[PDB]
Amino acid sequence: PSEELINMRRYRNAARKLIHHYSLNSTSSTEYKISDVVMTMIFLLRSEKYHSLFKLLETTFDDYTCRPQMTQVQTDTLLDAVRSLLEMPSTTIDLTTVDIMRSSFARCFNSPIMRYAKIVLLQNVALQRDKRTTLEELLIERGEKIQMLQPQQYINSGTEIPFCDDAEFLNRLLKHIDPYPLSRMYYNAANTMFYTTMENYAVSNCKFNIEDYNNIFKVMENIRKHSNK
Amino acid sequence: EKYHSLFKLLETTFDDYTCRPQMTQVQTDTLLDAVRSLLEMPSTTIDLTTVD
Repeated sequence: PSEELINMRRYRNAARKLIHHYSLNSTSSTEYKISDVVMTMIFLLRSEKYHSLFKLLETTFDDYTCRPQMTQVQTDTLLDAVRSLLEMPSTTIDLTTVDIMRSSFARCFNSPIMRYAKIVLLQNVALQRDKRTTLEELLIERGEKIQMLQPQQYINSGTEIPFCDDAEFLNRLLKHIDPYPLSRMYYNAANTMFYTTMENYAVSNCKFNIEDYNNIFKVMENIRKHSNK
Repeated sequence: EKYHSLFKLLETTFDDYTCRPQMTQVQTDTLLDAVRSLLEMPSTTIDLTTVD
């Protein structure tokens, strides 16, 4: 009968939803209530566990994007409890994801802004450097060591091609495949690749992710032009 | 010796933009006191933000 008498299940599901969004960047959703952010925080604070994370998360409120200090052992227990409470299958959820989320929260309250916000703050400050370099230097630096590195395998590389011909089998496959609205289902996959395109770096990250990535899709219209001579 | 906790706290940030830890009531108060005690110019309101 205390105020804690709550849909803890609802609050859990919504906390997990929020984390799943902002951290894993999982998939399209409509995660557009400031309201239940509070429900999430209180769901945290109904334990000194997870409040342990909140100890760090509080530092958002001073809003300066200072690079967080590590106390190594406790940060390790932090990572532990993080993945645990997230109940994820230990998908290598690491310090980089952690600080990404930290910066997410260090971007949220930043808004005193209640009007609808079209603001995809793709950027992150905390890239362990004073300021962003170009990519060209890395095009030097990785290429060099790559040329230093030596092949991990041989290919026999003679004439080989595989094929199969069990037409009935293949049709059985087709039928099993039939239901899926792949049309829908794969756009999110493409978005996955997109996310990965910038997740690739927390390291002087590319600014011009935008318009050449868009040009890739313009290549479809280029294909239509090639069809139309 | 008097000022050493303060002193080392100032020293901390030889590396850029590290998060200086939070301090207890007592710590902050002795800090402000010692600040005034070295810079005994109470003509102005010695203040936290001065530290930042």
